[PDB]
Amino acid sequence: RAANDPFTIVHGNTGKCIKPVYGWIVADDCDETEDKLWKWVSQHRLFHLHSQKCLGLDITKSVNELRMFSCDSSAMLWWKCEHHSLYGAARYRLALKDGHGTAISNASDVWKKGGSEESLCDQPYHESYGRPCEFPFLIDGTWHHDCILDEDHSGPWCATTLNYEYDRKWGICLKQFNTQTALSWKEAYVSCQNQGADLLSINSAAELTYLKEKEGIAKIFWIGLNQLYSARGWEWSDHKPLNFLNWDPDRPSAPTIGGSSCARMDAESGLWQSFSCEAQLPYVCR
Amino acid sequence: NFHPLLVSGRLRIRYHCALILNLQKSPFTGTWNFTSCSERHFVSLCQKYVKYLNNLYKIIPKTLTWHSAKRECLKSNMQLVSITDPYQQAFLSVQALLHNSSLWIGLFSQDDELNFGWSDGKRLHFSRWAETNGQLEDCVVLDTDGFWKTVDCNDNQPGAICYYSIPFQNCCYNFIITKNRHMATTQDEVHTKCQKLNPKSHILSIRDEKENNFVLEQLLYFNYMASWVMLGITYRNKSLMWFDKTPLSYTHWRAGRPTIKNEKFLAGLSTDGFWDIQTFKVIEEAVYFHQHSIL
Repeated sequence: RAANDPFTIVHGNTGKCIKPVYGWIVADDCDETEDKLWKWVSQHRLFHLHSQKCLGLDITKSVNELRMFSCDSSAMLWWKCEHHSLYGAARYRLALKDGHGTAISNASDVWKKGGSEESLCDQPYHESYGRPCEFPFLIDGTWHHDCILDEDHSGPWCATTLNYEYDRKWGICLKQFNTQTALSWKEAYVSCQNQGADLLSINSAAELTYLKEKEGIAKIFWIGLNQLYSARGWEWSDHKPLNFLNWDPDRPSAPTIGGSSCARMDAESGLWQSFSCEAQLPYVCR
Repeated sequence: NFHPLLVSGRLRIRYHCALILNLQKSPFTGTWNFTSCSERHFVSLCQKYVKYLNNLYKIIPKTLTWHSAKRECLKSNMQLVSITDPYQQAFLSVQALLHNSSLWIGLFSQDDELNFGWSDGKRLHFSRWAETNGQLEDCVVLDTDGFWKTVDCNDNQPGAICYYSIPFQNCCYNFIITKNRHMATTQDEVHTKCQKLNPKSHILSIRDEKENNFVLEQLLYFNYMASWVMLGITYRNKSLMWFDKTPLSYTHWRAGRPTIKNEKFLAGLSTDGFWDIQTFKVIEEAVYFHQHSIL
């Protein structure tokens, strides 16, 4: 699988990890994951789970103070990873001065994760018509990062808008024919890889004939037949043999120019049309 | 605010301009010196009509006791105030004045308010006590004047604050803590005073360079009421020399050429090692000479 997991950022030279206080950063007091938890959220932001307070850079005076800010404001908060370090607003590294973190833009500082060699940035960001969730989100006057379970809905439910208080458009926390969920085929593939599964791989005619008579399924959807490798014709998501095809007689099926490089399946008659799957459309992945 | 260690005050018998001097986090930061002001110096402040210095502070306006305020603001992982730096003391005092109240400060002693100590575990390097005849209990508070009032803190103040962050070089010294009243003929008795204790015992003479720093580090141990340092330079043979029959090699003069012809004067040692001489007109500076000083 491939999903975001809470972790802790520790210094390499000195055995100190990040600990947040009411408006600042304090000493390590580390090796206890009951309060110190950090995670990655959209717009390349860092979010604390317990304190529900994110860090940012407010460049307003001569000495920019590295304090806590609200994740819904004009603070211009985002951080990225250099070869062995962290740089924030403008080449500003999270420099350590034995207890407090400032921004002096020094080239001698390292940051790893808890008890393992990693640059804490090798895993990219992972996440109403089945749209991807927005993390974090402010509900009931509190910040939340994950699709929690309550007594209102059946299972986990998330928000599909940056401001749920003004839009009021929720969605199901998608962890399978998701009807009326129009997404891009690349978005569908990355979301189903986030779940650890792969696109539909048709091997025999029995599964296809079973899918023909299916009632709860869209008439038009994707299967995953695409050429991610530019030097070979057509493959599936996984490495499945290509022995069963259901191509279409109507279109001339231009190879690369004139047509496209994606396939779309029609179940009312069972055809595979050449098309571009960059637009939104339902799909299914096993 | 002229601390009587760098300025000579007596019957005064080329302009003079003053300045404020810093001594790199000294227990007497903010001294006032005087020199000729034809030179070039700096000016920063001009008068017209919470994080601080790598530390964090939290103030509560609740009326509660010392143990109670400790247990109250300690839930947020905070420790009570322990002054160890002059800038920290000044910031705490200006915050207390802005709050218009005398707030709590955290410390505790062990044996009848005799050995005071902060809750951090750092060697004592700062002393800003207020009076000597006020040590009735074993706690302290910060007053409006910016001093350390020794009281009992089992009461209710309008708020609290809590923060987060001898043989040496072939000679033997001694310290005497007694009460004396001899205020006459102080130039022909110290020799026979120290000679009665043990043979081969002469008054402190400086023949090295590391003894000054040693006695300086040894001084700030029982400085509750001790602030001045005495020397053995007196009127000897119509000159400023020691008591014994030996010439002087290490000059201990401030500037120019002193011409004190009186039978005695005040040779004082500064906070960092500035040679200072003070001519006296009244003998009411002997407190401070033999009772709680370096003999």
